[PDB]
Amino acid sequence: TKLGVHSEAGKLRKVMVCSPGLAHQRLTPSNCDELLFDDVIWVNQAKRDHFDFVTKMRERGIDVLEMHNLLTETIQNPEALKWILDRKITADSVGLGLTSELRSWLESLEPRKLAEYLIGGVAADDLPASEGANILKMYREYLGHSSFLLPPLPNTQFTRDTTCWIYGGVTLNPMYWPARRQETLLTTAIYKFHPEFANAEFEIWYGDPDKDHGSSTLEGGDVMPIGNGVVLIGMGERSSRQAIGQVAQSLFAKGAAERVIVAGLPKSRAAMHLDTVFSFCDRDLVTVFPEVVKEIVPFSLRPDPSSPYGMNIRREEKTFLEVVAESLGLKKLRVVETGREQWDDGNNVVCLEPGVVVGYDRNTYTNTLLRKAGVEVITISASELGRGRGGGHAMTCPIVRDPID
Amino acid sequence: TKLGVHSEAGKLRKVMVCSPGLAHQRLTPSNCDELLFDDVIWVNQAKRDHFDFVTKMRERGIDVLEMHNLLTETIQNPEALKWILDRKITADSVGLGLTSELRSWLESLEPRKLAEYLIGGVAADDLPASEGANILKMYREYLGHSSFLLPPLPNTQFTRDTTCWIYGGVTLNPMYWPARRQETLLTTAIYKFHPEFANAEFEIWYGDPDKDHGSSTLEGGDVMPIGNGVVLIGMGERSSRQAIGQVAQSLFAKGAAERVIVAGLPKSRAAMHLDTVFSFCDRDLVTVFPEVVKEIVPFSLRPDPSSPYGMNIRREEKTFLEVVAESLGLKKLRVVETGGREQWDDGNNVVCLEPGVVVGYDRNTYTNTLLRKAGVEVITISASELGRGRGGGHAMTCPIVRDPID
Amino acid sequence: TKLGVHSEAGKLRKVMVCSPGLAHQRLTPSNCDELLFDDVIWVNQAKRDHFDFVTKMRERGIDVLEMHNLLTETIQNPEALKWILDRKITADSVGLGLTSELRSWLESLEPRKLAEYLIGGVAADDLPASEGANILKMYREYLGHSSFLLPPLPNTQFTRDTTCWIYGGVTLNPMYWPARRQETLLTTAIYKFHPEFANAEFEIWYGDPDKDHGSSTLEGGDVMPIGNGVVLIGMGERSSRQAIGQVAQSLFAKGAAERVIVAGLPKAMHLDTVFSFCDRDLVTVFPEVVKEIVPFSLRPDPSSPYGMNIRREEKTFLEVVAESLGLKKLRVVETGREQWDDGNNVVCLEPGVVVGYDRNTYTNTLLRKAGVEVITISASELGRGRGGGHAMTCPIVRDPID
Amino acid sequence: TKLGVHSEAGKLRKVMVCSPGLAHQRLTPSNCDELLFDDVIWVNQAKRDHFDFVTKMRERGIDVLEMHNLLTETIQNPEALKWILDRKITADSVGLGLTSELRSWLESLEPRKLAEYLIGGVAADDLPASEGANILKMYREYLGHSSFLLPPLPNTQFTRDTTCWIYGGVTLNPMYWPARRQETLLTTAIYKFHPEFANAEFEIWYGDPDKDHGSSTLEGGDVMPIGNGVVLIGMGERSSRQAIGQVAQSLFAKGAAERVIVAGLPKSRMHLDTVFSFCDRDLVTVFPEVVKEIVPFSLRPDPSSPYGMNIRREEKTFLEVVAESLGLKKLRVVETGAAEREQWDDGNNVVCLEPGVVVGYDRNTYTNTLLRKAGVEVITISASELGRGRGGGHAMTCPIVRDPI
Ligand SMILES: NC(=[NH2+])NCCC[C@H](N)C(=O)O
Ligand SMILES: NC(=[NH2+])NCCC[C@H](N)C(=O)O
Ligand SMILES: NC(=[NH2+])NCCC[C@H](N)C(=O)O
Ligand SMILES: NC(=[NH2+])NCCC[C@H](N)C(=O)O
Repeated sequence: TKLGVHSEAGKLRKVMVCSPGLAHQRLTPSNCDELLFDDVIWVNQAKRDHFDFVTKMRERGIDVLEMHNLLTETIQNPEALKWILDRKITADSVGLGLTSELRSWLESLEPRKLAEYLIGGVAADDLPASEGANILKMYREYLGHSSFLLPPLPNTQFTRDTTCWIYGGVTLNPMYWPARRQETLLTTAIYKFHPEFANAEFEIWYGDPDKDHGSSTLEGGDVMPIGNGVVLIGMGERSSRQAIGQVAQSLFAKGAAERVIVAGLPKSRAAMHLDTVFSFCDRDLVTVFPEVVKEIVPFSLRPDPSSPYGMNIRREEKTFLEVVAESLGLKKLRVVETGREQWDDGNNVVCLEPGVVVGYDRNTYTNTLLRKAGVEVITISASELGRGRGGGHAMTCPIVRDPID
Repeated sequence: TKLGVHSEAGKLRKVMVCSPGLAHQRLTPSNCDELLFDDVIWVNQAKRDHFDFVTKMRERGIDVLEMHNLLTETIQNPEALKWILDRKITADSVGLGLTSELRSWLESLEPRKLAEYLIGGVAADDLPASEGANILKMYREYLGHSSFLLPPLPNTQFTRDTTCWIYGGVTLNPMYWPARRQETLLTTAIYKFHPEFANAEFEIWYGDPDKDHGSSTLEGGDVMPIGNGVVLIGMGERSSRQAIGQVAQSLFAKGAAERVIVAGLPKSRAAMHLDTVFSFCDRDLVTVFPEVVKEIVPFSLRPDPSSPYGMNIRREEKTFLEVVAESLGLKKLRVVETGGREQWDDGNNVVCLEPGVVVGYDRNTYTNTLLRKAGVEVITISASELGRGRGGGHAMTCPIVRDPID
Repeated sequence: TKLGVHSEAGKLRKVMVCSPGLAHQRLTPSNCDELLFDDVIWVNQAKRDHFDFVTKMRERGIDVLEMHNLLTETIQNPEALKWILDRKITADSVGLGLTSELRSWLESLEPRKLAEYLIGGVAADDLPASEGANILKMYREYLGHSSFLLPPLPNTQFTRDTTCWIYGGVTLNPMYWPARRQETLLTTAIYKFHPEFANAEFEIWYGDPDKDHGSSTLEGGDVMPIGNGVVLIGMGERSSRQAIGQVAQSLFAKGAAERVIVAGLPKAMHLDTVFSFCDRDLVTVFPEVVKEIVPFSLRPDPSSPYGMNIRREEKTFLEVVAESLGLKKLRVVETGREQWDDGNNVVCLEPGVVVGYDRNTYTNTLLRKAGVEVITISASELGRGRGGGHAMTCPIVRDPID
Repeated sequence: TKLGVHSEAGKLRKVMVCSPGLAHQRLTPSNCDELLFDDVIWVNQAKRDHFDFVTKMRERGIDVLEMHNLLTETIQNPEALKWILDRKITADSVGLGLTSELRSWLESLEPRKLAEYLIGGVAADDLPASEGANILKMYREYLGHSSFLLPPLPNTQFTRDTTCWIYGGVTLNPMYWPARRQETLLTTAIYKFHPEFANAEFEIWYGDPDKDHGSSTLEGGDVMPIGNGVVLIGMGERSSRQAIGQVAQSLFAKGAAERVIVAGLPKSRMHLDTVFSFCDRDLVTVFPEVVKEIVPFSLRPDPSSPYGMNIRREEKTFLEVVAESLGLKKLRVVETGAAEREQWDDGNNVVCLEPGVVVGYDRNTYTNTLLRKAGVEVITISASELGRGRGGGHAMTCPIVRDPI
């Protein structure tokens, strides 16, 4: 089947996940926050928890693609490896006194360790001896500077955000935190050169790891192509209006979407994606974080030949849940709120098929409700995986998912 | 003479400054820390204090250029205004639905006002009424998002960092904090089009608003062309090795410097430039914040004709105050310690007008009484407002022409 | 002419203030924050400004009492000194290894100096060489531990908070931040022994520095005896409900008040920071916060086992206040034009006369239009402590109106 | 019955623990920060984990006492109950309007449950409908005010800290953070009225929940009666010199210790047992960066002193000082946190069960691996949930009876 994602709840054919790796081995107490993690994690156990997760879907007939294995196969291709380093290793990222050797040693590496380093990041102490690399070791100890030639990209674990598919099209997103900004290059190389993508039919709606985006930032966790030619997009936090306006315009220009419902998320330095406060568990069933979903102001954005920028905004008077409801042809949306006994946040489950969802073991209360609501809930352990502030939805990137209606 | 800064102590002939303005009237308790200010300031009083500063430099023969002025004149040439708006207003900065509204509006303003808007930023309601401004206005009144089309840039007040002159040439600095990165486009426009620059002779050693630069960040406050063919550059905080390398590489190619003393500064996300902890007051005098300077690891970048990159970095094994001293044929630097004997003192960051004549803040009476006992004449300005901005005289000046010392 | 405050706009006849001093001299980029200052200030300048604030007041016939002076006089009476030192210098505060040398050292000083220290705190370096003092220094030099035997109390500058007068009585307030709790004792001593107070006739409605009040915290800037046997008290930020309820109870039981309008505050800031009187029916306000104030009326009631009734007022805070004073409506000047400005916290010297800061030109001019003579002082240093005229004044005698 | 802890390494015969509970059910993402937790924890899971820890210690002969159980039994004695309530329910803690109600309500509950409320906190909501309680509900409803009459004390989980045995006696700690301060009254009530203590013999070196203490703070995690009349106490973070000085004196006056070794802790934002732990007779785990910065000071008795003590600064690294005081040439050391490591790891805070047997967290594989090579048996437990409270086995245990070596 032609690549493409046509809803949030239909049968999921092909997903991309990224297992914890070397990046997380590089987490430290004094750097985890800047690396967007609540704390260091026990990496080995996290690989086990992630694999079990891979397994629970790769036993449901879903073809789960792992990012390391894809990069790996992708760089085995000489051309493809030339394309990434040419843009990754440079005078402005690595240093003119190191670019040569860093690239040399990396090009020396077996494909699979190379790919491990493109995601995990490279430390001065990982290159062969040179005076260029020894002073770094020195800057870092002596002064407390970073020694990373290439940085650790632990959030690649969150494939939901680096790129997202919108009905047979994908966006290569300009990440908000600089800490996750280098991710797009890699995933972009994959779609560019990997056999699973290269001779495949599909559009690149918006994005370009080569271009500098400034204030336009978009992250997949804020994107949901729900099925009517309608697309939901959260705004004001990770995704900016500059960004949504250009994606919307593209999608309208190719007829990919008929309407985009912008979800205005009240501001907060506490950055949260749409999928963190609102998820789909089935045709007419969603879990939500009430406190945050009742504050959201929806604006419908539709194409407009009678407008210079070819579109028309309009603010929706009812509530987000009300708006999404009609936009799907519903009398209403069944609802499970995530905030008896302890606090719980069971938002961010991912649908595998309508009626089947994968979430975290620890949200027993939100999960029993989901079940009393006819949803089969498969749980995976959030002990380590969840320390990165994301769940099932955040750990998946749908590439092929069937429509619903 | 030619445009060019050849020391830190030599006779100041031409300085650029930027007066507090609209950008500052935009300060609020909730935005001031991201805008790099300690608190809101009384702008009319700031303006007075800044002009007192200008005046005290003007009555000494120094030619004091003020950024708003320069921007305004520059704006008069349609070409300069085209080049700037062409770059400041994109769907990636302002948004597909407000680009035409904004630029057209800005073009309707008289030069000096539009100048004030480019520096001070543009909010939604600053614009004539329209759907665009309104949808923009709601995002803020319902969701609390920023209405700023153009962002205010209050740190333009610190002329020192945005760009800097190293001997006979300038650098267009790619700022550390997002909140200052848009400053560079504005000054570059002046050096390009304004008459005092457009024809003058100087070299542009490093920089370009039109490029990404990525991990390369450089800031004037961390650059000192102390003279004798050397340049001191603080590293680790606002300025990165990725940038310095290129700077040192360019200065050597064109024989503008013979060596660069890279000052390795202890880390602290709490920012902090080299001129805030170390400062020349006189040819052999310097103020210093002990607690950070005696943690500086010195290094020397010298051009090496036989290296793929063309230069060697030897770590010095003497203290920074020793590596500096010796690089000016100096036995030893004389020092005045800052950061407190009666109360705390933050006397670094003064600025030399001529060997033996500095300008600093009135409040640092200790440091000042010592600079004076060490034979310096210290002129003072008020810190009450200009200082809630985290900067001193040095921070508020950008020498364009300062004489050789020797 | 008895002691008491019977309004916020009435003719001020006697006030306590405290100039900046040794405490502020101890400010640093590293402690200022925890000492409740936005930064290190220029002290001598600060002292000149405060002195201007004082002279500007005295020129109006107001009896302005300086805390350092009150204290200095107070400790000239041996019993007073002892009373204070016994409480202040213990093994739990100073350390058993230094209570003797610190005390005998302090008692050797000229009163004035002694007081400067009680208010400014005392460092290990200030002491006469001793081994006790040396390890103290050692803890500082080698590990960054505080070398203060007695901590600096720069917030004494804000006399408004540590104690407050309500219709013929005062409260010794259990302070909220550990950084200001040591203030209460100093002032209690003054009220206890100083001749201006010792023989004066007045009630102590609430408080005791010798008692640990646990969750009961109460700060001056949240209290306002507006008149009509009514009393305003902001709650939820620096003043807790546990403190407020026992304060009301005492007032009602001694007949010193008819009603207590609790001002429920959202989410630190005292009441006089987002609301304050400028004239008989005129106030300054910070819209964003005052519009959210939930008011609760607290009155006497034989029905209740704790003998008090609470009703949540349906109308806004501005109205309830209005009505409580017989006014149909209060005239309001908002503080959120050329720039942002916070001009709340002025202090009235009488009806129509107010002292505030030079910087708040926009609010000062609107106040002038409302017919108020606005005397201004410099905020450049004094305001870095986060407090205006109202915060730096503790009315002792102030007439009512009507 | 001779209670007393005369070592860190010797045979653990009696410890007190405190299982996670109601207190932890009240953790929220907006309140965990100030409750000293890294995040909310899966309480039911955490309970099974604690039980595993508890069972593992019992299966080895150690007498393990559950703080809730002790409280419960203590509560049944009317006197004890009243000794607690009189002190815990006052106009200053609960407010005049609700003191009577709260007390009657509590006094009407089953002991076990009343103990759970005493440790877990009470919410206005938990009281039977009443005008008083509804007012408190509205301060929370309309102003966002805390509605706790009594506060949850989830850190009771860390019995290490609220009290601590030092040879033949114990200290009733005046806690550092106000969030843990109300823990002391409860354990003191236990030690004062519960049959397992009221009759046993032991001294009370220092402490009193009735007193205020001011700047005298002191916590169990900083205290170590290592043996030889020697006691180690970390200074500067949770425990202050004004407290340490009073304790040393009390032990010196009663002849329970010869010397107190104050371990100068570098300035703040952690307890001593968090960067230094005994695993055997001559073996300790160490967190290099902080341990190499500790400045030891020897505090010995002294008649010549008006206050009876004299303290001297030592130039020997902390590790030597402890070695020397234990009569050892030097301590075997295992560094946590430059070997051949795979990731960050923090295996400090293990607790010994007896010489050569320790209980640590399963996640710290590298450290437990070096500990095993040093000849220590390392029983592990899950930190998935327990550890989000910032503490290990040493922190979750309060040795009551531990023989010396
Ligand atoms: N779609 C999501 N909810 N993603 C969660 C991503 C979490 C990751 N640590 C980040 O900061 O990006
Ligand atoms: N060279 C200097 N000292 N510059 C100081 C600039 C201060 C300004 N508020 C900033 O954070 O950028
Ligand atoms: N009534 C007042 N506004 N008092 C202000 C006191 C300011 C002082 N820094 C404090 O934080 O307590
Ligand atoms: N002895 C210890 N290591 N205790 C650790 C205590 C952890 C607890 N969350 C607190 O901050 O109090």
